[PDB]
Amino acid sequence: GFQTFEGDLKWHHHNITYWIQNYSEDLPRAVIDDAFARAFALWSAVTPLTFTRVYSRDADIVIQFGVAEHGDGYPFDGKDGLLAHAFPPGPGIQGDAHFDDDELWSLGKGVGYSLFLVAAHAFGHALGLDHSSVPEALMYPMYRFTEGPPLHKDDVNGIRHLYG
Amino acid sequence: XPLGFAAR
Ligand SMILES: [Ca+2]
Ligand SMILES: [Ca+2]
Ligand SMILES: [Sr+2]
Ligand SMILES: [Zn+2]
Ligand SMILES: [Zn+2]
Repeated sequence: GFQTFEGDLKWHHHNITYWIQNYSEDLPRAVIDDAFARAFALWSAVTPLTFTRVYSRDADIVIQFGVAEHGDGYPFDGKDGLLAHAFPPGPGIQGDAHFDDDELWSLGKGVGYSLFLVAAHAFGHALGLDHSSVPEALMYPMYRFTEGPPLHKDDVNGIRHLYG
Repeated sequence: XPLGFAAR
């Protein structure tokens, strides 16, 4: 459409802040908190960025669970299909990460979608990454569960082109 | 816009 983003689509400070605005009821709150921390930890290991949880909408990355139309004009679609979406770094809505609350959120081996894997993917965008055409990359646009390490060369290559 | 992640 006609919407444009502001800026070069990467962060220009090293301490990225995030706000968990709400929760899926599917997992305990602390388990969700840790799943997000673990997803952020994948990227903090390979970049000069730190990720700091804050408690207001002042945050660079605002995390929200939503159903259907949830405030940004890009509605979720109910069970399955679209699982989450994320906006590239920048001001305002930029940087944000939303998860479809109509999904059953699980962690590995759970019968639903892995919150950990989905968050790792979404946060990739929230740091500036596009989709990959490499099927085994984390940034591949289609969810496939796996227990093996999520990051592949293509992902680290993308992130390093952004942050060094 | 955002980029979306899709299931099978
Ligand atoms: Ca969905
Ligand atoms: Ca749910
Ligand atoms: Sr933001
Ligand atoms: Zn959204
Ligand atoms: Zn994506």
